[PDB]
Amino acid sequence: ADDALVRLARERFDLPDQVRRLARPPVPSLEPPYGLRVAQLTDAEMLAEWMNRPHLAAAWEYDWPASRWRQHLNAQLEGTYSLPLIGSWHGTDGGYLELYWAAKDLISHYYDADPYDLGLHAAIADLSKVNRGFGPLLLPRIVASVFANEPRCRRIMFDPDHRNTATRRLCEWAGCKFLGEHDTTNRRMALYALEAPT
Repeated sequence: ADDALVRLARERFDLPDQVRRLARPPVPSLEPPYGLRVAQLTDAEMLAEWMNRPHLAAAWEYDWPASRWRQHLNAQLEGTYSLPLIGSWHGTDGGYLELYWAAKDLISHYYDADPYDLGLHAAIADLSKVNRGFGPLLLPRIVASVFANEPRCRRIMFDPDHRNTATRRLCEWAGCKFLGEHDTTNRRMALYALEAPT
């Protein structure tokens, strides 16, 4: 039972040749004092702790034991679908993200996805900096980086819980195109698309 390979619930396998052929999503970059790096299986303990916190346990529902987060991380790292990232500033890790190919994800069943569509999940470990509007500040840079790395990507997908008004409003103020509420495997979400700059 030495950490067997688990199956990511949201991963789609009935992919077209163009999509299946896609390598793992590029690692975006943030200029100092901010940094982004690929997560490591050793980040499991830290992430499990982060995700078991009030604000994240309710929004991600991924409040599992280190062992499990280890499996989630490994499953992503071993494929070419989702890329887990750690965000830092001033030598400290304070954020977790997931940059994944939308065409290889569950959300591609609720809208016509372009082959290079990218999705982005993100969380701030500091319950504090959340109430500070830290995310709204960094997100724009991250998105720009993401778009920069993949000139082919026509949009970045956001899928907050339909009840997450705070996040939905952010999507709205940013100019995202609303793509409806959809009942999915385990929850009802509000799908938003941030079109790449023209």
